Amino acid sequence: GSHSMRYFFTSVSRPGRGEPRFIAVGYVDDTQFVRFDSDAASQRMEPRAPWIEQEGPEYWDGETRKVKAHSQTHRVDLGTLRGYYNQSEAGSHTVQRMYGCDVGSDWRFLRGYHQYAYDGKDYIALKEDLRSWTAADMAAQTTKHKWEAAHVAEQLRAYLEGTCVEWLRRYLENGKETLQRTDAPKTHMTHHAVSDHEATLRCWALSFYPAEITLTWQRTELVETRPAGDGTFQKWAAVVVPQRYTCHVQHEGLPKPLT
Amino acid sequence: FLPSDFFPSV
Amino acid sequence: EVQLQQSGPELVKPGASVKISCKASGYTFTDHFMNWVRQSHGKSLEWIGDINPNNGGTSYNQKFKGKATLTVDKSSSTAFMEVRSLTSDDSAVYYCARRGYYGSFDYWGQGTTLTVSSASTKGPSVFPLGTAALGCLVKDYFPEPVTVSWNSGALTSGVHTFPAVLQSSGLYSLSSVVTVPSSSLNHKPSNTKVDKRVEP
Amino acid sequence: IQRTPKIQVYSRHPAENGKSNFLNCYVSGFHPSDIEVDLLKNGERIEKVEHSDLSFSKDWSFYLLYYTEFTPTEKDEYACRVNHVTLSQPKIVKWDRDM
Amino acid sequence: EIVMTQSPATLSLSPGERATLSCRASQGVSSSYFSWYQQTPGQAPRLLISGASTRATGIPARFSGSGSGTDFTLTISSLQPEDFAVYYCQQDYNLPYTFGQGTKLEIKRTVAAPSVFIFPPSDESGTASVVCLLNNFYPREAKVQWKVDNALQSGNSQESVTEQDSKDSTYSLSSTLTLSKADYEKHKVYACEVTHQGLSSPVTKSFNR
Repeated sequence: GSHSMRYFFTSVSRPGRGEPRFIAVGYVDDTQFVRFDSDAASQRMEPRAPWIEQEGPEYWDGETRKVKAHSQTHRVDLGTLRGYYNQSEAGSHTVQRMYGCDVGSDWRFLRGYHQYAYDGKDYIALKEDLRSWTAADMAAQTTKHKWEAAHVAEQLRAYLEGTCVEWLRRYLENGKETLQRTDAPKTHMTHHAVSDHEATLRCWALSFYPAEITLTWQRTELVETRPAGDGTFQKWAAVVVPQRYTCHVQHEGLPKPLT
Repeated sequence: FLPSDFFPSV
Repeated sequence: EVQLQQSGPELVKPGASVKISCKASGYTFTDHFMNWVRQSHGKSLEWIGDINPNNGGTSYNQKFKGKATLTVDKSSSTAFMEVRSLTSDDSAVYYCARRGYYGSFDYWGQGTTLTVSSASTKGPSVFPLGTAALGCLVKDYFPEPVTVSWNSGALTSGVHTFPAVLQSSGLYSLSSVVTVPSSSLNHKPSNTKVDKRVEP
Repeated sequence: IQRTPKIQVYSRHPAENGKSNFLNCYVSGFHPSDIEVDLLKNGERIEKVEHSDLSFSKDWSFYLLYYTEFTPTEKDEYACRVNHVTLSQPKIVKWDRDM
Repeated sequence: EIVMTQSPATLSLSPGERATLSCRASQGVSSSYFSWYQQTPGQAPRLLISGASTRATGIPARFSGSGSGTDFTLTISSLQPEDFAVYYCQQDYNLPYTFGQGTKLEIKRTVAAPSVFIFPPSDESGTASVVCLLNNFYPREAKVQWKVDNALQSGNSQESVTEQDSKDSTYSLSSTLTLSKADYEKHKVYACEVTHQGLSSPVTKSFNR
């Protein structure tokens, strides 16, 4: 099926308390495999999955140096954005960057993306054609001009379509026993009364990978797909009933939908 | 595999 | 070949404005941003701003914002910069530097010297001064430059034409000198040649 | 500019009295990222608590998972306490075996 | 603003030796947005190293760049007569794009005693000038003091130094004592004291009126 490799970056400026708190996490589909925390003791990129540990120390050296480069840029960014918006040097601010590359069933490059935020609001983002930028305000318009000058989109497009895809396939092979293997949801049902004549029937969905799943009652109170901690995910959907509308569990790990 | 440091400041 | 042909030097009184031309050739003019750098006499380089030729979009150095304005003409593949409200502190050499496709300034123009002064044009007052030292000291003149040979070019063994100094009167003054042993004993702004012989 | 966190308190495996389990507190949809989360057992604040790495969703809101090992004994209530800049008071949510 | 600092200001080496220039950035700069430039007095700057390591088109193999973060280094394998010029470092990584103060590479040679020479004011205005001169001297540091009636008169020496000799590597200095004909006729001693680092005794040369 389809596969995606993503990276999430967060830098929170702390007024007069040192370098900004930089935190980076890397995902293959719904499985995190790398981590970097500026306040950590190791000062290096760390694994979060057993299969990525097969990479030698040369891999971890490179990933550590350029995750620090990402923190180096986000630090200048926070000071630059403080000047763009004429904000005080005593306030705490946040930058968030996320990019990645998707492959299809043929494992060839499918879609790419890159989004950048400041204080939780959208700042600048890369279009689906990987050629132009979309600026939210006049400050981001300056960054768009700045990045257009050095043709950053072309360099980013080259990374998303080549290096990002090549290493996505490489991770999928090394972690084939966990990444390419699906985990079907173990479903059960509970029943509870709520009012004088009505009751609530909950359709549970426990321990499944990937997290993509749909749970509805058609011919419905449902919560966020939450992690269990063991790499699998959970979800439940309920409805108050006094069954023409049934619970249909649909998941990639199931050959046919369950009811 | 992180991309190289080709991004300048904002 | 990538060539950036800038416009010639300009002398302007304070408080006016001037626009410098920068003709580009030898490449796709819309694929590269164009920058403008200022270099004061004896000082370092200073980035003014950049122009996106495709749409006219500009970013400026904060100090020059309000002083310099950038425009571009894709038809004639030329970049312009307008410098208004000129003062003596604007007297410098200005370059147009093409931004590299991914960064840096790869190609630079030949530069355009901008001189800002209240003086219009003056003329020099040539005061002539086991080896010995001669002397053909030139006094106040304006503007630069002035070629100073020696004995119709037949003496170029010690010809130390010193760089001109700007005096407190807003005037330049240099002093050329050649070396001769004891055994041996044109200002274009004014069109005044001086064959002033020297003898004690 | 500030989003209040959504809290989910639940066990990893189906709860069973006497058997060991993991008590999870899933905090999501909050901004900024500074948040203080503590797990509670009969009001007692558990100290052997771990948390996942910081990450955000498509709407830039952060999410975190705080967990610990516990045994769902009877007559022992468990809850999760969350403190954020959007909350004037700390918010507590009791753990429900049916949730 | 990211400040770019180069050191030393002037670096005097011999032709054919290695040259290592430095550039310290006040803030962390990506190596992909760091550049080196060479500029000859009278000519426009030229790109040497782009991307803090990538040589520009046409740049000889003797040039090389390296460094990361806040430290960067330009390296010339063998100094050539063209390579003795001024070198700058910039960052095109954060607005405003900034440069360094620059560093001039001067050809090193043996010390030269300055052939001092005193020049009289011309016969042809109520204003004269004492034209002191140092002929062919190395290094640039040549303290020209002026003793008017045996008194140090600073702030009146209009100096001008020629470029380094393209054959002898020697400088020339024309220290002109700015004064008037009235002040010249009010004193008797008016000489220039040359304290060249290559001399063993400060010299003097003048006359009474």
